[PDB]
Amino acid sequence: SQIRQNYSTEVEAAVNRLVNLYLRASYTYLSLGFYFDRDDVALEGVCHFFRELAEEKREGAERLLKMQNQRGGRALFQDLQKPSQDEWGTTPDAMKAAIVLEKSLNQALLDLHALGSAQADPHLCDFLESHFLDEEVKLIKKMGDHLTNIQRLVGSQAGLGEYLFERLTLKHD
Amino acid sequence: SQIRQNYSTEVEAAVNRLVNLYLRASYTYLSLGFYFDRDDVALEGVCHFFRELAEEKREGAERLLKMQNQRGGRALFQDLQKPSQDEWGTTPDAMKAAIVLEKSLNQALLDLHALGSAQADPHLCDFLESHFLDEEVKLIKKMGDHLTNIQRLVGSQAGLGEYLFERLTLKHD
Amino acid sequence: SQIRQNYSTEVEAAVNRLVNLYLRASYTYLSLGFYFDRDDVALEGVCHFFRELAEEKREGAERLLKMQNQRGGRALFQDLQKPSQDEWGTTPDAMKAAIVLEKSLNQALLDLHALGSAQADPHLCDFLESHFLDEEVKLIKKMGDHLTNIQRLVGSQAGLGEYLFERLTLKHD
Amino acid sequence: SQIRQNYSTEVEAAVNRLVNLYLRASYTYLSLGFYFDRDDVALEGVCHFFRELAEEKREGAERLLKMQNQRGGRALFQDLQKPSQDEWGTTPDAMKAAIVLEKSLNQALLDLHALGSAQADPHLCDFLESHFLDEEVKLIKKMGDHLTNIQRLVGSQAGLGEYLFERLTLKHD
Ligand SMILES: [Au+3]
Ligand SMILES: [Au+3]
Ligand SMILES: [Au+3]
Ligand SMILES: [Au+3]
Ligand SMILES: [Au+3]
Ligand SMILES: [Au+3]
Ligand SMILES: [Au+3]
Ligand SMILES: [Au+3]
Ligand SMILES: [Au+3]
Ligand SMILES: [Au+3]
Ligand SMILES: [Au+3]
Ligand SMILES: [Au+3]
Ligand SMILES: [Au+3]
Ligand SMILES: [Au+3]
Ligand SMILES: [Au+3]
Ligand SMILES: [Au+3]
Ligand SMILES: [Au+3]
Ligand SMILES: [Au+3]
Ligand SMILES: [Au+3]
Ligand SMILES: [Au+3]
Ligand SMILES: [Au+3]
Ligand SMILES: [Au+3]
Ligand SMILES: [Au+3]
Ligand SMILES: [Au+3]
Repeated sequence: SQIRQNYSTEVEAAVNRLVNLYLRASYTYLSLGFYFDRDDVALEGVCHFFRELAEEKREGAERLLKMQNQRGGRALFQDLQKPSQDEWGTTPDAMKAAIVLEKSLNQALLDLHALGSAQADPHLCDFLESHFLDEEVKLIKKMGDHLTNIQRLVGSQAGLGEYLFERLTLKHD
Repeated sequence: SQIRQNYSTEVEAAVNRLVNLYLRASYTYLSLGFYFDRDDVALEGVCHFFRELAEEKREGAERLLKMQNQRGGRALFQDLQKPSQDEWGTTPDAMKAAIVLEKSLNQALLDLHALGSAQADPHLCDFLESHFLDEEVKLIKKMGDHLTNIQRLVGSQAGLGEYLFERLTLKHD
Repeated sequence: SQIRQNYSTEVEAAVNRLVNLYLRASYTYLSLGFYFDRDDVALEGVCHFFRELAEEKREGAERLLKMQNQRGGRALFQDLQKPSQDEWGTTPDAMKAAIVLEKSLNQALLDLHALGSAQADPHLCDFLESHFLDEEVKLIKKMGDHLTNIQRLVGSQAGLGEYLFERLTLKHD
Repeated sequence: SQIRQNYSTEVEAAVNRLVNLYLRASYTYLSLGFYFDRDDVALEGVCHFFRELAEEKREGAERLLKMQNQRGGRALFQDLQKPSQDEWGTTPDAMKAAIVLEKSLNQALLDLHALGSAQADPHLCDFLESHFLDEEVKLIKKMGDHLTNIQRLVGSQAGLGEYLFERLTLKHD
C-alpha cells in the first residue's frame, strides 16, 4: 500500500472535506477576532476569545491531516472560502455566528462517524471520539453559557452590558 | 451495651431523623447547583456556591452518623425525598429557598437541643453546640447578606444585577 | 436549542435514571460503611472501603449530571430509595451485596450504551467508555478478588478470618 | 474571696472527689500495664495501651486541680485506694475491666454536670464539656471496638487471637 489497511476511499475523501471545514472555521475566527480589534469596536476580550478559537480550529485541521497520512490516505486541499460576513455586529451576533459554526462542525463530525461505522473503521471512530467529539460538546456548552450571559446583559442595556461581559467574563490583559 | 450510656431512644431516633434532613438538604443543594449550570441559566458562581453547600450538608450528616455510633445508637436510613422544585428561578428565588432550608435545619437542631436538655444528655448538647449551632448561624448570616445584595441589584435592573452579583460577590474561575 | 444537538429524549431520560441509580448506590455504601463502624462490628478497613465507594458513586452521579447539562438535557431528580438492608451481616455478606450492586450499575451502563448505539449518539458512547465502563470492570474484579480471599479465610475459621482480612488486605489507620 | 465567684461548696467537694477517681483510674492503668509486661504474660501492645491511659487519667486529674484553683476552691487529697485486682487475666478480661472503669468515670462526670446545672455554674459545665465528656465518649467507643475485635479473635482460638490482636491492632515497637 504500503501501509493502508481498512481505510476506505469514502472516509479518505470525507476527511479531506473535514480538513477544509476546520480551516474555513479557523479563517472565520480570524475575521471575527480582527473585527473586535477595530478601534470602533474595541472589545479586546472578544478578540482574544476568537483568536484562541482560530488556533484551535487550525490545530484540529492539522490533527486530521496527520491522521490522513497515518492511515495512508492522500491529503488534498481545496480553496478556503472567505467567511460569510465582513462585519460581525454586536457581541451576541458574533457569539450566535460562532455557535452556528460549531454546530456545523459537530454535525460534520457526526456524519463522518456514521460513515466510519458504516465502513467498519474503528480507528477512525476512536480518533473522532478521542480528539473531536467531546471538544466540540465542551466548546458549544461554553458558547451557550456565554450567549446566555451576554443576552442577560444586553437586555438590561446594551453598551454597558457588552462592556461588562468583555471585562468580567472574557480573558484580557 | 456494650458502650451505650445516658443515650435515650428518643435522642437516638431524633438523630436518625436529623441525618435524613441533612442528606435531603445536601440533595436540594445538588439540584440547585446543577440548575445554575444549565446553559440557559449559566451562573457559575451560583453553581459553585450551592455545590459547596451540598458538600457541607453531607459532611454534617456524616458527623451525626459518626456520633450515633460513638454513643452506641443504631443508624437507620430512610428514603431521601426529592427536592421541592425541579427548576429554581432567579438568583434571589434560589437564595430565599436556601435560607428557608437552613432555617428548617436550624429549627431541627434547636428541637434536638431541647430534647437533649430534657433527657439530661450534655454530650449531645456539647456536640450540637460545637459542630452545628454556630455553623448554621454563620451560614444564615451569609445568606441574608447575599439576599440583601442580590435584592439591591435586581431592583436596579434584573439581568445586569444577577450577572454582577455572580461575578463580584460569588467565587468563580 | 440553544446547544442541544443529536441528543435524544430517550437518552436524556435514561441519563436521569442512571444518576438516580448512582446516587442510590452511594447511599447504600454510606449505610454499609457506618454499619462496619458499629462498636459491635468494628471493622475499620471495611468501613473505609465502603466509605471510598460512596464517594466514587457520588462522583459518578455528578459526572453524569455535568454531561446532561453539557448536552443541553434537563437534570431531573427523583427520590433516593433507602438501601435494601438496615444491617449488613458479615464481611462476605457485605462484599456479595456490593458485587450485586455493582453488576446492576454495570448492566445499566450497558443498557444505556445499547440505547446510545440505537440513537447513533457517539458522544454518549465515548463518555460511558471513557469514564464508566472500565471503572466498573476494574471495581468488580477487585470485589471478586476480595470475596475469594474472604471466603478462603472464613472457611478456615470465621472470626479470625474476618479480622485478618480487614487488617492485612484492607486499608486502615 | 479574693477570686471565688459563683462556685459552690458542693461543686468544690465534687471536684475533689473527681480528682480522686481520676487518680485511682490512673493507678489502675499502671497496674494493668505492668501486668502485661510480666514475662509470663508478655503482650507489649497491651502494656503500651494501658500505660498511655494511665498518663491520660493523670492529666485529667491535673486539669481538674488546675480548675479548682482557677475558681478559688481548695484542692484536698484523699488516699488512693489500690486497684481492684492484682492480676488481670486475659486481654478481653482487662479490656472489660477498662470499659467498666471508664463508664464509672463517665457517670461521675455526668453527675458533676447535673450538680453544675443545679447550681447554675456554666463555667463548670463548659469545662466538663470541653475537656472531658467527648474524650470519655471517644475512649469508650475505642474500647468497645477493641473488645469486639478481641472477642471475635479469642472465640476462634484464644492464644493465637490474643497474639494477633496485640500485633496487628495495638501500637508496639
Ligand atoms: Au483578535
Ligand atoms: Au485584540
Ligand atoms: Au485579541
Ligand atoms: Au463512528
Ligand atoms: Au466505527
Ligand atoms: Au463568547
Ligand atoms: Au454546580
Ligand atoms: Au457550574
Ligand atoms: Au459550579
Ligand atoms: Au441542649
Ligand atoms: Au443538655
Ligand atoms: Au447567595
Ligand atoms: Au465508614
Ligand atoms: Au470507620
Ligand atoms: Au472507615
Ligand atoms: Au454505545
Ligand atoms: Au454510540
Ligand atoms: Au472487600
Ligand atoms: Au506497661
Ligand atoms: Au511493656
Ligand atoms: Au508497654
Ligand atoms: Au452541666
Ligand atoms: Au451548667
Ligand atoms: Au484494648
